[PDB]
Amino acid sequence: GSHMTELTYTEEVVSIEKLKEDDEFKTLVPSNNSREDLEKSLREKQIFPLIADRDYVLIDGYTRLDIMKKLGFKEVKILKYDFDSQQERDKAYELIWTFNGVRRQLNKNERLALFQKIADRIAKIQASKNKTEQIEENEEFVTLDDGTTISALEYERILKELDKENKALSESDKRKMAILRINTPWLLKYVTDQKYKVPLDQAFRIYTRVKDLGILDKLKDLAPALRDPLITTREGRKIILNDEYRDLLEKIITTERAISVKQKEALK
Repeated sequence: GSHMTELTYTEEVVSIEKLKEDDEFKTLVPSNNSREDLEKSLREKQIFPLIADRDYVLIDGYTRLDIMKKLGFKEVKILKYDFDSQQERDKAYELIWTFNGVRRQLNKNERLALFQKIADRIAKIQASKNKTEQIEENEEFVTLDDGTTISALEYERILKELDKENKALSESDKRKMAILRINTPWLLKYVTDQKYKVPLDQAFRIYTRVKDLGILDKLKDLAPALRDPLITTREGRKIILNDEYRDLLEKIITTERAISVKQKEALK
């Protein structure tokens, strides 16, 4: 079901030139702006130690590392975990989530984007175990790029174990997220996307909606020029949501010049 040995770590001070990098760990963390503002503390205050593993591979803090390596620092506070990040990725991933998932300097949509990346990696490493050895939630499935298959219920069971205390996401949010990830990935991409960052809750409203009209695939099989703005902006979003624009909704099943009729009439 779910085995989970306890993580052990020793705190030590290591040479700033000892830590080895792992591309997958450095990319994970979505690039933000805290790289800039953090300098105002690294210049005027080390406080939070890095997070490395047994072979001294860096797991969390690649940014903070880079800055200090340019600030003369020769020593670096790190947390040393007793596991092989290479032979056991899952543990490392869960660490990356631990120290970043609750980090308030990250948007809700920046958390979700990360939460999904991790959830995917984890589901993959897990799927290998099954190969080496309420209802609708288990009816629907999805196939990851590595051939790994999983359903909404199995996937939701994976989110909860990464956030048992809901200290990152609510409960319904995990449900709304597991459903969107398995049933309609293309739609969740708008949610976990820096460019649109459409509210998860709003994407689930569009979900139930287009489903209650029986045009899910029609919406999905649209071109971006049409689908994008329809979901991206409020205007278009209201079409699919407000009965009053139903007639218009099929007329497009544009967008802009439809949105045009959505503004020129908002005068009254």
